[PDB]
Amino acid sequence: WDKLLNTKPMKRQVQPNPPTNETRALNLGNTFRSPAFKFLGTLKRSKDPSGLRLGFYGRKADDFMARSIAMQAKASAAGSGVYTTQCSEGASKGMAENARTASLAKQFRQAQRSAREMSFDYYEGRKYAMKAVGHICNYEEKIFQQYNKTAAAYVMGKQETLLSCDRYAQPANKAEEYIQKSVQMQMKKRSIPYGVYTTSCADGTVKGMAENARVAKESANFRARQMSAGAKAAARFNARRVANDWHNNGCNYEEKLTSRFPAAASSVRPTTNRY
Amino acid sequence: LTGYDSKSSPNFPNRAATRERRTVSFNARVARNKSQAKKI
Amino acid sequence: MLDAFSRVVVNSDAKAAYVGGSDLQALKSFIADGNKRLDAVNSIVSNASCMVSDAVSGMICENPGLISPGGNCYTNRRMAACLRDGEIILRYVSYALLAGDASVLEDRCLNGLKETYIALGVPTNSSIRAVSIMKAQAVAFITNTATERKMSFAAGDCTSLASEVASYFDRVGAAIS
Amino acid sequence: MLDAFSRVVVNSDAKAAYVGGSDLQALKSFIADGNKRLDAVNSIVSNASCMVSDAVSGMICENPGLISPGGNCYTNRRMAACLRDGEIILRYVSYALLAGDASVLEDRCLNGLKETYIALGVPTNSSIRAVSIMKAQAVAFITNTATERKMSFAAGDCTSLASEVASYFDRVGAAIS
Amino acid sequence: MLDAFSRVVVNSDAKAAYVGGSDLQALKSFIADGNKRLDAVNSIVSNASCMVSDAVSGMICENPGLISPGGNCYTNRRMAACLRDGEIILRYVSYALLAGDASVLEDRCLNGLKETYIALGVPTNSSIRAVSIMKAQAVAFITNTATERKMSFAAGDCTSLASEVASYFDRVGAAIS
Amino acid sequence: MKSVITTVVSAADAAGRFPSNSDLESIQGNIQRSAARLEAAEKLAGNHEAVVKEAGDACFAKYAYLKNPGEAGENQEKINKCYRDVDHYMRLVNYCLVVGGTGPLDEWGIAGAREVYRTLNLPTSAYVASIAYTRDRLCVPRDMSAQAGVEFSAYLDYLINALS
Amino acid sequence: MKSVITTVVSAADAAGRFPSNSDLESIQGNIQRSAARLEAAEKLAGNHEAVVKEAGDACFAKYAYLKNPGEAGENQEKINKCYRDVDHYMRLVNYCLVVGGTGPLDEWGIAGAREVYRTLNLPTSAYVASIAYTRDRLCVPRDMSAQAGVEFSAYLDYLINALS
Amino acid sequence: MKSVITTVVSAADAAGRFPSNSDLESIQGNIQRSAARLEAAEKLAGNHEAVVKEAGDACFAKYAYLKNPGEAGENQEKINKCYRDVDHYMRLVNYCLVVGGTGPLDEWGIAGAREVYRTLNLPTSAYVASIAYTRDRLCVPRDMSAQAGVEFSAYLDYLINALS
Ligand SMILES: *C(=C)C1=C(C)[C@@H](Cc2[nH]c(/C=C3N=C(/C=C4\NC(=O)[C@H](C)[C@H]4CC)C(C)=C\3CCC(=O)O)c(CCC(=O)O)c2C)NC1=O
Ligand SMILES: *CCC1=C(C)C(=O)N[C@H]1Cc1[nH]c(/C=C2\N=C(C[C@H]3NC(=O)C(CC)=C3C)C(C)=C2CCC(=O)O)c(CCC(=O)O)c1C
Ligand SMILES: *[C@@H](C)[C@H]1/C(=C/C2=NC(=C\c3[nH]c(C[C@H]4NC(=O)C(C=C)=C4C)c(C)c3CCC(=O)O)/C(CCC(=O)O)=C2C)NC(=O)[C@@H]1C
Ligand SMILES: *[C@@H](C)[C@H]1/C(=C/C2=NC(=C\c3[nH]c(C[C@H]4NC(=O)C(C=C)=C4C)c(C)c3CCC(=O)O)/C(CCC(=O)O)=C2C)NC(=O)[C@@H]1C
Ligand SMILES: *[C@@H](C)[C@H]1/C(=C/C2=NC(=C\c3[nH]c(C[C@H]4NC(=O)C(C=C)=C4C)c(C)c3CCC(=O)O)/C(CCC(=O)O)=C2C)NC(=O)[C@@H]1C
Ligand SMILES: *[C@H](C)C1=C(C)C(=O)N[C@H]1Cc1[nH]c(/C=C2\N=C(C[C@H]3NC(=O)C(CC)=C3C)C(C)=C2CCC(=O)O)c(CCC(=O)O)c1C
Ligand SMILES: *[C@H](C)[C@H]1/C(=C/C2=NC(=C\c3[nH]c(C[C@H]4NC(=O)C(C=C)=C4C)c(C)c3CCC(=O)O)/C(CCC(=O)O)=C2C)NC(=O)[C@@H]1C
Ligand SMILES: *[C@H](C)[C@H]1/C(=C/C2=NC(=C\c3[nH]c(C[C@H]4NC(=O)C(C=C)=C4C)c(C)c3CCC(=O)O)/C(CCC(=O)O)=C2C)NC(=O)[C@@H]1C
Ligand SMILES: *[C@H](C)[C@H]1/C(=C/C2=NC(=C\c3[nH]c(C[C@H]4NC(=O)C(C=C)=C4C)c(C)c3CCC(=O)O)/C(CCC(=O)O)=C2C)NC(=O)[C@@H]1C
Ligand SMILES: *[C@H](C)[C@H]1/C(=C/C2=NC(=C\c3[nH]c(C[C@H]4NC(=O)C(C=C)=C4C)c(C)c3CCC(=O)O)/C(CCC(=O)O)=C2C)NC(=O)[C@@H]1C
Ligand SMILES: *[C@H](C)[C@H]1/C(=C/C2=NC(=C\c3[nH]c(C[C@H]4NC(=O)C(C=C)=C4C)c(C)c3CCC(=O)O)/C(CCC(=O)O)=C2C)NC(=O)[C@@H]1C
Ligand SMILES: *[C@H](C)[C@H]1/C(=C\C2=NC(=C/c3[nH]c(C[C@H]4NC(=O)C(C=C)=C4C)c(C)c3CCC(=O)O)/C(CCC(=O)O)=C2C)NC(=O)[C@@H]1C
Ligand SMILES: *[C@H](C)[C@H]1/C(=C\C2=NC(=C/c3[nH]c(C[C@H]4NC(=O)C(C=C)=C4C)c(C)c3CCC(=O)O)/C(CCC(=O)O)=C2C)NC(=O)[C@@H]1C
Ligand SMILES: *[C@H](C)[C@H]1/C(=C\C2=NC(=C/c3[nH]c(C[C@H]4NC(=O)C(C=C)=C4C)c(C)c3CCC(=O)O)/C(CCC(=O)O)=C2C)NC(=O)[C@@H]1C
Repeated sequence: WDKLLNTKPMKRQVQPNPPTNETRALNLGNTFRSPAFKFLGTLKRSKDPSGLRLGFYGRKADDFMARSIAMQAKASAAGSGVYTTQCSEGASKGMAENARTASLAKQFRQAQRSAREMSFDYYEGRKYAMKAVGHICNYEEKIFQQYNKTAAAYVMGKQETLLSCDRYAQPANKAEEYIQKSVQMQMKKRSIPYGVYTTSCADGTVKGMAENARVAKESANFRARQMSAGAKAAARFNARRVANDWHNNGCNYEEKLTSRFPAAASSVRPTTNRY
Repeated sequence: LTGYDSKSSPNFPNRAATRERRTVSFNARVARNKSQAKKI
Repeated sequence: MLDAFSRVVVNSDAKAAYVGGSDLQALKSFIADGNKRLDAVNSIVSNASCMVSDAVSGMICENPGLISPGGNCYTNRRMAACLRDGEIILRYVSYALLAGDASVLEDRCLNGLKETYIALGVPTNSSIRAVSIMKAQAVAFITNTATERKMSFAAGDCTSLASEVASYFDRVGAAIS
Repeated sequence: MLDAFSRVVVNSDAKAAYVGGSDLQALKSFIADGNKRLDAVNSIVSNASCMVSDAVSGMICENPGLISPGGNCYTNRRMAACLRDGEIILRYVSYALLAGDASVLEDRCLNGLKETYIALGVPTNSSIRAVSIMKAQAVAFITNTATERKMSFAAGDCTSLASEVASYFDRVGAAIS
Repeated sequence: MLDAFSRVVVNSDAKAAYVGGSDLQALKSFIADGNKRLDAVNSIVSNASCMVSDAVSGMICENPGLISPGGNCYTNRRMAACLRDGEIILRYVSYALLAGDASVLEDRCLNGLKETYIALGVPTNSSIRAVSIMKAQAVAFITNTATERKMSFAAGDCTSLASEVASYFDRVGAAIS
Repeated sequence: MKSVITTVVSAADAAGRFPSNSDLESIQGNIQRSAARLEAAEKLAGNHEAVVKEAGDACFAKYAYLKNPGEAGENQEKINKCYRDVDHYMRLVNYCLVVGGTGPLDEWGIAGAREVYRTLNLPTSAYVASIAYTRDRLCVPRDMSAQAGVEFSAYLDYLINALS
Repeated sequence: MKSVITTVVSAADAAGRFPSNSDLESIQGNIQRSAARLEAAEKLAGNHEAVVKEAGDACFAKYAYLKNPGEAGENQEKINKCYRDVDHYMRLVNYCLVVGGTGPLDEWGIAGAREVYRTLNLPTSAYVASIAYTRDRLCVPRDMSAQAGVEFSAYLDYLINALS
Repeated sequence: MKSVITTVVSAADAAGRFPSNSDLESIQGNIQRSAARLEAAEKLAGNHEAVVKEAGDACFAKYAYLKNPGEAGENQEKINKCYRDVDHYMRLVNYCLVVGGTGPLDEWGIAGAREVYRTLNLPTSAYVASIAYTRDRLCVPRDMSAQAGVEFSAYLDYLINALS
């Protein structure tokens, strides 16, 4: 009721059973984006590029070294000066101009990817480029995490000049090819996640390249078991060199599945390229 | 807020309609407050 | 006046032609933002009693020659003038953002006030300075990047309407030079 | 990728310097706080599935604009993809709190992280709100000022590590704003 | 990817609206012309070699600019890319006229199409010329007013689908321009 | 999306191929039973406020443990969000009677449902059993037509099947 | 498996590289705190029949709805299997105090736990909360040494974290 | 870089995984033998001008052919660059006693050493044997502690091993 000039702020009272009154407070609720100033000649609004957008100069830089990464890795395939038989890009009949239109469709369909799969493939390829190189550098990933075509041409380029790809390691018995077939079914299930078939296993546009894509692989399926006896023997040791170390870490069951079945662990294709 | 509202005070330039009017009250109705807006 | 729809009429009237298939990607473009165009026009007229009070007080506390004795905001008549005299400019851009064009902003207020502020005394230093304090605060409300009050809206980009709106604000802001 | 035993050398290689005992007392303080950093980072990953679930519930508690249909974050795949991105940043700051150095924070997510989100249409004001909750619960777990959860420790000052996690989420938060 | 039976959801799902009979008469008129849609689109795939015959031929009828060597489209592999490109638009508009909705076009070919044509040196005025010949023969083929080719039909009104195909091809022509 | 349009115009693109008469045949089955499919849609549009309330405490009768603090139903603020949660399942099943397949279910409300709920300590066993209450809750010659319930009931036990 | 042997002898093989002194350093931290790690193992070996029974009806106090027919605990034959189920979790956490990391947990008892339980209509919310009962159920200078509980308690809240 | 931080925080990111107690264990071995590792660093910081000169003409005693024109040591300007070359090897080995592993060696001074030297007609056999002079040039209870030489000597024969 009546005030005094005394100082009792401190002090309490003790009669604080105080579970009888509960109190709170707030404050918050204020995001901020950095916006530009001065009307004469300017006003900028945020835009969706759905891409790398790390410079026009950086974008035209990015396809040049990954062309040089592929031409580095075309020069390990042709280390000795052979266009080696694991790379096949056709059929019996010529049709690599028809498989140009297969690959330029893949040059086009990967360009007309939507904004989820354009952006998901930027970040999964960055950690896969960490998986692609064995060593840990100050250099290699310091290209491969800013630039993504370089990361994409490394997970394609370095892995194709080993022999842990699809259709190149030959299974021994009926037992190996069947679980080789079954792990491909989940790679169908990855690229076909639901009732819609994806745009990216489309492998063709015209009637001529429809059945050309079927007879292209059947000549390349033969050229696995055709080419050698020691490079395909080196494939079954190479098939554990992609699966054990950067695909199934921690699972011993999935580790001895590679060392008991290398050709089944060779079309497991966990590089999610939507194929 | 200042009053109930904030409306245009009538001592501004272009405070009229000025559409199909006479000659003596066109240039009186256009150029309302040019008595000091140019003379200075 | 002309809105954002009446902009594409008169120059296509000037080409003696029809509203063809060329401007269909602009008269579908203003159809899409009209949820968030109408959401942005509400954001300035909500806070406008705090906005013009902040605009005069920030102008006065850094330029104390407006509280000079015998000055432009010295008396209570001349202080209550400028609380209205910079608020009508805030009111006129609130119609101009809703129309999607600043065609109303010239023929209603910008025809005259460059040679009218000096015609009764109001100088060129602080009236340009009174707009820019409203300008960096008008971009904060539409982007929800204020410091003290966070408006609960949906998720989306607002730089496209910020490079719009600034135009109206600043156009009147200059004008006075 | 790089840590506090390597941040001390990389400037000295720009001047080709032999490292001596003029800078190792910073690292002698770092090797002093070996178990003290280790008694911090176990308490982060003890309850960080609760920390992801506390953050994006409380971010929805302040803003129901996401859960509204037509919003950014409202359906079930979308929340699972939201709970994906809500974990992955907590996974990354624990690496830098293990490192004593946020180089591993920068290159692995923050290169272009900010505007992949508006390449997806993800609201960046909601991102800094959710990681501010993840800022606030993280210091309560590397101290013993949680609500119920009091882990076993030995007593002493841990505010130097609490300032080190304070220099971490805002480096993300400035790299997403 | 998307049809007219799922164009009518993403408005109602965005406002969380359960679809009732206020809008199911639009699909009742769309399941009215069910066989009528099939009777239209059986007549375009019947002579679908003949429409890619008449289009590029009528394109080189009007323009002898491309056939000059040193021009864009004079040679047969480049004309093979042409007669790839000419049927693929014809292959895709059959899907949209099947679906009753243009979204199956709108991501699979219109995504990034015109700037690849100026990345290759394709003149786009010849493209809107050639799709206009494709538009002009398709409306004769869904009807019974060709020169020689007359299929058996049940007669009646077919002009609502004729407005649909005429609103389909120019949307492709709005993409390449 | 997921319909017969997502089958045949996508497989002809996946073959790089024309819309041949395999693709033209598959949509004819839409036409003869869209009248069978689309008097079921206005039932749960007419009962969009009727059967959300009868399914919540039918679930909360057989799941009555939730009302303690520290669980998924500790206050009415959870239950105010809980009738939102069954209705958001109920919105999508209405839309799958329109698109034919389970189009709005899988890409919006099904995929990654098994990464969310018990992480938010929400019981998934109550989620299927609230739906399995409504699965048998039908009467085919009395509520709707006999040609309408077999699209409805096959989507509701699918919701238990898709959570499996 | 999962240990520091699974890190450095596998990464040197993943680099195609010698066991250099980065790999030789990583196992030294085993040696100085295996004595810290391996008086915790004989506690839950000494209490391998003691704390299985005290965790089941501490879970079944806060999950007492199970005893109806048609659910996960409809008879004692379920409860005879249920003390097997917590002990089979409890076997593996004992082994992770021996191998260092969570070696026997992930490849045997963690991966694909979210494909099993509510498909068998077993509640996952009771599974983490039976474990979260035992997570705080410790007393570090009294039951074991102070250097023994921080390996134990960090594995038990991991079991809630790995189900997330 | 190359340390135990480059093992376990990178492998947990390569697994997409938490810093579990496999990762928290691996750095404990830094702590108990950093005192073993970091009185070796100020030895070759204290002898950073002492043992560069004693290794050059110990190498040039057993490689004395270089002083003719047309070779790698044709003038003193080569030898003024040659004491720079052994010291630039000697800088990095000092830094690997600090980071634990061979961090500054491989990404800066080891990788692609076999693309440089005999292309610049520099003999690689003198490069390992100048280092192998300094490899056995130690005395473990007299120069440093007994816990300090086994990090030093294992890095110097590694320099012959990494050139192999
Ligand atoms: C919605 C209306 C709403 C919430 C949901 C809830 C979320 C929330 N929590 C905090 C602050 C903290 N949250 C913490 C998390 C936990 N505490 C625990 O003991 C368990 C392990 C865990 C929950 C799963 C912690 C430690 C804090 C710090 C303070 C505290 O001890 O409580 C906030 C505020 C964040 C901030 O401070 O900015 C929010 C929104 N609260 C709600 O209001
Ligand atoms: C794995 C081996 C390899 C190397 C090296 C390489 O550069 N490409 C592969 C295989 C390969 N394919 C060819 C030959 C041709 N390829 C085409 C189609 C090209 N046109 C295109 O539009 C594209 C997509 C970018 C391609 C590849 C054509 C027309 C030929 C001509 C050969 C012929 O039958 O006349 C070659 C051989 C030539 C070459 O150096 O590329 C190789 C090695
Ligand atoms: C990081 C510096 C590691 C390291 C890695 C190694 N990389 C090796 C070969 C190699 N490196 C690259 C990336 C780089 N080289 C290029 O030519 C280009 C771009 C044009 C880049 C970005 C590639 C592509 C290759 C393979 C082909 C090649 O040799 O150029 C390498 C040799 C063995 C191997 O091939 O793996 C190593 C050891 N080296 C280090 O020490 C740090 C730790
Ligand atoms: C081992 C217990 C791991 C682990 C395994 C999981 N893998 C999952 C899916 C998956 N795993 C692989 C690799 C492996 N599985 C195989 O069947 C074969 C070859 C015969 C191998 C090498 C693949 C290729 C796939 C995708 C489809 C498939 O199952 O085959 C999985 C399910 C969740 C997921 O999709 O990742 C688990 C749980 N996960 C672990 O936590 C431990 C370490
Ligand atoms: C305008 C575009 C056409 C035209 C369209 C009409 N079609 C009519 C009836 C009709 N068409 C079919 C065949 C259709 N059903 C199929 O299952 C398949 C392929 C597997 C196809 C091509 C049938 C079976 C019917 C009769 C069923 C019905 O729609 O009622 C029709 C008249 C409807 C009627 O007679 O009641 C029209 C106008 N007809 C034309 O003359 C132009 C060229
Ligand atoms: C996308 C990942 C695919 C799945 C799943 C699949 O099964 N095939 C991929 C694309 C695809 N292709 C068809 C139809 C054809 N595909 C052809 C190429 C394939 N044929 C082959 O012999 C081989 C190598 C083994 C391949 C890849 C051809 C030829 C056809 C048929 C053209 C024709 O004669 O009609 C389909 C649709 C399958 C169906 O019958 O519905 C899909 C999805
Ligand atoms: C501040 C962030 C913390 C806190 C830190 C302290 N920890 C102290 C002692 C300590 N902690 C551990 C265990 C640690 N080492 C490991 O190898 C592992 C797991 C693999 C862990 C968790 C040990 C062994 C020690 C004793 C050795 C030592 O650090 O001296 C401590 C006391 C320091 C001292 O007594 O000298 C502090 C302050 N403690 C807190 O209260 C907050 C929450
Ligand atoms: C010829 C009468 C046309 C014309 C055609 C051209 N298209 C050219 C390249 C091209 N176009 C596309 C888009 C379209 N074709 C497809 O194959 C697909 C699907 C994958 C689509 C959407 C693509 C993808 C490409 C590149 C691969 C290809 O050739 O198919 C092109 C350039 C060839 C040249 O170098 O001469 C031409 C001429 N352009 C015209 O002016 C008329 C209208
Ligand atoms: C009440 C009868 C239920 C129950 C409901 C709760 N759900 C909660 C959150 C939640 N629910 C879903 C699934 C549902 N919501 C959707 O928005 C959509 C799709 C459009 C679906 C299928 C999601 C995805 C979420 C998280 C985001 C959100 O809040 O919407 C919830 C709140 C949990 C909490 O905040 O702690 C409740 C109470 N819970 C039950 O146990 C009974 C069975
Ligand atoms: C009782 C306190 C629990 C409860 C337990 C049940 N678990 C049942 C089956 C089951 N449990 C597991 C996980 C567990 N068992 C193992 O063998 C291992 C690893 C070695 C672990 C982690 C599995 C894998 C299975 C299926 C195979 C099996 O039966 O062992 C179960 C029987 C269910 C039934 O037959 O219907 C019960 C009752 N259930 C509860 O709700 C409380 C929380
Ligand atoms: C003298 C005892 C040696 C010898 C030394 C020479 N090295 C020459 C060039 C050279 N050396 C290296 C390796 C070294 N230098 C570095 O900067 C670093 C890393 C920081 C290392 C490990 C490099 C990379 C180069 C080329 C670039 C450069 O000049 O630094 C050199 C000059 C050769 C010339 O210019 O013709 C000499 C004389 N040579 C010998 O044969 C004895 C054994
Ligand atoms: C068929 C189930 C049995 C018979 C009679 C019953 N009729 C009942 C009707 C009823 N159903 C509902 C919910 C209903 N509304 C919906 O929108 C949907 C799903 C899309 C459902 C299931 C309501 C609110 C009623 C009461 C009002 C009415 O009659 O419409 C019913 C359930 C119990 C009840 O509430 O009456 C039974 C039983 N007759 C038979 O021969 C069948 C055994
Ligand atoms: C520390 C928790 C508080 C204090 C005293 C208590 N001691 C208790 C002991 C107790 N604990 C168990 C289960 C125990 N055995 C195990 O193997 C494991 C896990 C590996 C555990 C947790 C049992 C059966 C007892 C009773 C017999 C005994 O004392 O050993 C306890 C729990 C309640 C009880 O049963 O007695 C408390 C409380 N003292 C303090 O200062 C701490 C607050
Ligand atoms: C141990 C090698 C034998 C014994 C005696 C010796 N002591 C010698 C000492 C010596 N060492 C150096 C170089 C030294 N300084 C460094 O920084 C490093 C490497 C990091 C080294 C090896 C120098 C300049 C000396 C002389 C001055 C001193 O004593 O410190 C040595 C080498 C010959 C010499 O110069 O004296 C021998 C031999 N005693 C034993 O029992 C061991 C057999």
